[PDB]
Amino acid sequence: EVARAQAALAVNISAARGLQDVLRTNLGPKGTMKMLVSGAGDIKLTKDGNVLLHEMQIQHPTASLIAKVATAQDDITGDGTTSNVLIIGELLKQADLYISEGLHPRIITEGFEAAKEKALQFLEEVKVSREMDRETLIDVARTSLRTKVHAELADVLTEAVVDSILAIKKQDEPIDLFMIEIMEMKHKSETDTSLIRGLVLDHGARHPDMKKRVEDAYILTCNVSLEYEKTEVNSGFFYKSAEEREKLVKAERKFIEDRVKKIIELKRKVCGDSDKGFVVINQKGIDPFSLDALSKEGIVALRRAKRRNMERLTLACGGVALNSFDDLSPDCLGHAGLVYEYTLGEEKFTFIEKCNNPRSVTLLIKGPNKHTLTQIKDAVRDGLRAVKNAIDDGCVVPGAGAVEVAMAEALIKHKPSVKGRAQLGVQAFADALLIIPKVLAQNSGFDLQETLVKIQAEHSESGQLVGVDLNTGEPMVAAEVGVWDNYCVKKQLLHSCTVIATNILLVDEIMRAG
Amino acid sequence: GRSQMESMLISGYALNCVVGSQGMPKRIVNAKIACLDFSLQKTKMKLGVQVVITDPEKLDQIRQRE
Amino acid sequence: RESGRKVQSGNINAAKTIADIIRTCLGPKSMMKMLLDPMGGIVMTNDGNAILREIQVQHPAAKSMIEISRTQDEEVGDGTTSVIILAGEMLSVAEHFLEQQMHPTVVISAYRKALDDMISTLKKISIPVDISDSDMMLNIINSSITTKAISRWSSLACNIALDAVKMVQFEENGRKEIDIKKYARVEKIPGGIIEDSCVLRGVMINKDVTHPRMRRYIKNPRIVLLDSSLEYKKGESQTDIEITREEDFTRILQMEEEYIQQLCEDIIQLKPDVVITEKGISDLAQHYLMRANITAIRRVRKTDNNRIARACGARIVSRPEELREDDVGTGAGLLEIKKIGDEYFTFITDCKDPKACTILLRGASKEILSEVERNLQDAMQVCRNVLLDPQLVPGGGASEMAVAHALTEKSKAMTGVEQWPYRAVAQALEVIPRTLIQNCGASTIRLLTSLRAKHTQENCETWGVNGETGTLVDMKELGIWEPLAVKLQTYKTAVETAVLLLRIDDIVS
Amino acid sequence: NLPQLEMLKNQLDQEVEFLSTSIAQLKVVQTKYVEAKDCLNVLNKSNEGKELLVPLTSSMYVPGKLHDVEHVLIDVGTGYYVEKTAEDAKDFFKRKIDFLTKQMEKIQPALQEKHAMKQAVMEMMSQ
Amino acid sequence: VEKYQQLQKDLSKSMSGRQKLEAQLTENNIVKEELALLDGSNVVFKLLGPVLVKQELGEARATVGKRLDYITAEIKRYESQLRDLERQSEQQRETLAQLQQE
Repeated sequence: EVARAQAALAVNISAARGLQDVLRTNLGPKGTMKMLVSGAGDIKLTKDGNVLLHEMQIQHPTASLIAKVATAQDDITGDGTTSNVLIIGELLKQADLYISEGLHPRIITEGFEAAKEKALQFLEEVKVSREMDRETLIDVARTSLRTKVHAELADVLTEAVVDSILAIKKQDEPIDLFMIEIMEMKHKSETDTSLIRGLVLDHGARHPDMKKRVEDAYILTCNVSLEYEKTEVNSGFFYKSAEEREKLVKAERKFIEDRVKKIIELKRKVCGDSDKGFVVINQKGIDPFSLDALSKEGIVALRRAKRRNMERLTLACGGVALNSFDDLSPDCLGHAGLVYEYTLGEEKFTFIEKCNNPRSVTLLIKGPNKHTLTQIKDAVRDGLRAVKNAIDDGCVVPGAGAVEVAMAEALIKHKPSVKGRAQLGVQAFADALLIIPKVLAQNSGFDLQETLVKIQAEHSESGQLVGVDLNTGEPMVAAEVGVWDNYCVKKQLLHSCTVIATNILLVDEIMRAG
Repeated sequence: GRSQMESMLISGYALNCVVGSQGMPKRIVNAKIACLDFSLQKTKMKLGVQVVITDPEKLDQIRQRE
Repeated sequence: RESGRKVQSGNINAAKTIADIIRTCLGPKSMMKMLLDPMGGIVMTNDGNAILREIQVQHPAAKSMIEISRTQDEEVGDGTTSVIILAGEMLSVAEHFLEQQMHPTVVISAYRKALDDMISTLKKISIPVDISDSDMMLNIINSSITTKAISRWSSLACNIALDAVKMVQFEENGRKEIDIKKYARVEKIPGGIIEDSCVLRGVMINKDVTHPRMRRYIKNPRIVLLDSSLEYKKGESQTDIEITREEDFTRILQMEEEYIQQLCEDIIQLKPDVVITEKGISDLAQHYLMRANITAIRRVRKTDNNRIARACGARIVSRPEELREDDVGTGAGLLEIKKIGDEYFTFITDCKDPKACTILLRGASKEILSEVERNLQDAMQVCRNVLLDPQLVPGGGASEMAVAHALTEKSKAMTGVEQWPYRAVAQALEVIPRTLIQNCGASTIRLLTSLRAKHTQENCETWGVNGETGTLVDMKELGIWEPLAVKLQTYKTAVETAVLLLRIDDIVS
Repeated sequence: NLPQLEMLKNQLDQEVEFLSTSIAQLKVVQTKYVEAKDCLNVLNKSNEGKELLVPLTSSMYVPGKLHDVEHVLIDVGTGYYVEKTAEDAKDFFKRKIDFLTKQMEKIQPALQEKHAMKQAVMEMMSQ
Repeated sequence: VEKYQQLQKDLSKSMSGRQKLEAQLTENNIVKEELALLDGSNVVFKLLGPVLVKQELGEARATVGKRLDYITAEIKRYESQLRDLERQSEQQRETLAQLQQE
């Protein structure tokens, strides 16, 4: 079929609206989490702009298009993405009128540009260079956390969030690459969350009391087993022919104690003293007697370790992954400043913590392991992006859309065009800005009206960035509030909202292709 | 080629051709013809004549006899 | 079995329904069509060639519409969107009238007479270019890559193509074609930057060479293209039973090996250090070149070897006895297999072939190259259009409204029935500036009349409306330009299907 | 895994063997017609009348005085006895020489197929 | 079980000597060529059974028209014994196996 001209955009405008309504609170602590059945058929809860999109199976092309484009920004920030859907279709709701008044969507796409630039100009003029204080990091962390979860949940989790990034900036890494390791853990309540400067393995191998409490940890990560097999035929060697099986029966049990006593050597090679617990870590299993022959010597051998840990352990401890054991010095097997196998429930989760150059900080969350515990697994990594963004930009402003007004004010107050053609677009342009802070207030409390004419006159009074109190519905200084817009965060929505609106605002013929 | 008025019937046979070279007479008046469906090339032979080996001249003079 | 007025209207209905948003797609200001799929795949594109394939074709004329767009897409690839524009118009505007006024032909005849009028009017308003000045070209090429809307990398693709196209410029039919594109050979290289990409004499072969192909660096020594007649003879001068068995190995290889010797010793005289065997390549053949003390190269595309016949610029010979530098591998030759990125690349340089450099393209990635690569492929089409036609003609309404008044005056001076086709054709022109005004966001009938006033006085010489700025403009001053050729061609093509679909009164089985 | 290979390695050996034996037996009977052509050569060569030890029974040869060096058997049909000229034997032999020639050659491809195939079954077993 | 290959043996048995006949078939057409080109030059015996007998030419000729009856008779009869045994073999396969497994 064909939805011609005005009809094609009438589809575009609509598909934006109802979803924007969902996200008027998906955003802020006021933001209401949303759940998904038909997205899978699973019981699924999520709060965030882009992920909920992908989670749902979204038949409508607009939403289908959006999940991809908001991604690129949701890649960066994670919050303001739950914001981003509003301004876009709202701008459609702006301009469609003008083309319903009659006009070219051309000149309005045109018109948005210089407004986008003055915004981009204003984005510079607004963005407040701020410091790297963990405090300054906390409020940027928690505002995204506050957006995505409860402020309490934001608060209690914020610390570990703004902590690891300090050690990942200890690497002088401008972003967060490692220390991104999150661990959900068996618990009655998601209340428990811990910050492990080192890593956590989940296993003690199968053998307790190996000297599993380890202060001096020289980390052997060995992807090869001490358990090849205890029976006749080798681990990968299978035989249904009789004479070939009698061949492997003798040395299969041996090549274990080959690798076993290599460690028993390697223990004394590393240590010479059972005093320092030497940590063997296996990506695969390890024989009980292997553990036994190791454990009694004080060797703590771990089996069935995870490849990311193997990666992490190699990196965090200055560790090593090994396909052989033999004998090596303590440092040839990277060092963890502390290692403790920690049993919660049945599983003993090895705390390998403050590894030498603890390049990977495991953030451990002990919870019901529901999607509720998954529901808090996002805001953190989301907030991680935010502080990473805050790490990225020293320039960060008040949140709660204090910029919106100060944008919408100046950008509109002056004609950046001193034209109709661009100002027409500019008019629509900076108007769709204010959607967020007013509706937040309007969702919180006081209507769009008062808060705006508050915050506008306030900004008009101020030039300070004054922004909504999301628990009141009238503005405050969001610099003082703590809800803080990273220039890295806030900038990209200006890119997206414009650049997406550009081509989608210009369509007339639409048809099934193929 | 040339001009359009200059298009003329020719007394003879029109030939899209490879006209020879190498000291070929470019015109021969009153000549019998060999019209070859064939392609002469050479008939690849190392030995057809003068099998004798005397100079390195001669070994290739053997295959010269194609 | 469908026919007649209904088809004649359906032809329009088929053809015309296409161009609607497709004309908005014209110009950098463009309205992408959304193509959803029955699958649900969404497509935003201003380019018909993509739009044409993806859409359900409701009518065989649309099937025919595809043809001439593919034609121009094959013909040049520039203005493919524009070829289906005025084809419907001619039909769309007049057709129903003049077949109700009863004739296919009077319009059909008035297709040509309107056609050359533009061509005649073009060559006046199309004004020559400096190909001597690469920038006199480049500015159009820059105008062309900003038509492709990449001025970032492709402004270099401009030069690289241009520099190449000026070099791949040559050909002789005795009428001496200006460019030759089938000479032009790009490369696709990861590693290096496209700014470090260049063009060198002859055809660079990366096509068969991503790795060792002909040694590495063969400096003077030749590469040997083989169109022989090298097939190792089972007997001496005769072919005998194939080799199934030991005796056949002994007896026949006796007769085989000496023939490749009889052959590739005639190769060793032309001074190759490398011999690339396209024909006669077989287990014995290349085996004897290492015995002929020359590198042998196996089972290769003659496309290269023809490119290579433009690289070292030689011919290729089937002569078994006569194999030489002039026969194959002319010039001193430069055979250089360089690893640019991770891939070993034969560069055949020291071209003996007129001008004739071909394109090194090395991007930091394949992809960073590709953005240059396509517009460089576009610029060569552009450059050659400047080369084929060295008259730059002002783009848009300047070239547009100009011809119209001629056509009208033509029609008026003819004052027959065919006046109406010209009156249709002259008005058929005005769509694109209107479309550009449609595209720009201004009021066209004003700007149209305004552009008429631009012709009423100026004759719209350099004056169209400029769809970007949406204003009456000096295309000379703007530097808005284009070759007459693609202007002519795309237009001359747009005439053709309107001739077709008007000719065709019966759609049957 | 290897259990498939171990059965696959052992099987593909015997068809090499079964075929290795066959063609090896197809040369001999092919060669006797060569030799039956050859035995006829010295036959004509000496003369009619020579004492010929000719196979008699187990452990014996019967000597006999030759007659008509032109006498030759050709066994065709099933067992049927066709006595032929010294010339007719050589070509009838050569037919059955050529007859087993192909019969030899049919075996080798199927002989060798089960080795390199078996050879591929050895590697992934050990490797 | 025993009933499987009892039938396939005599299948394979009369299969091959039948195919031996195919070589002899060409020969039985060639023996019609060889003896017919024998006018009594070389002494023609039938080789028919273990007694090797002084024979005549029509005895040589009529025999090989009768020796083709080897290739005629033995080949044909087996195509019975082929499927005569094959089907009863195929029959007995699934019956006794499913039992001993069940």
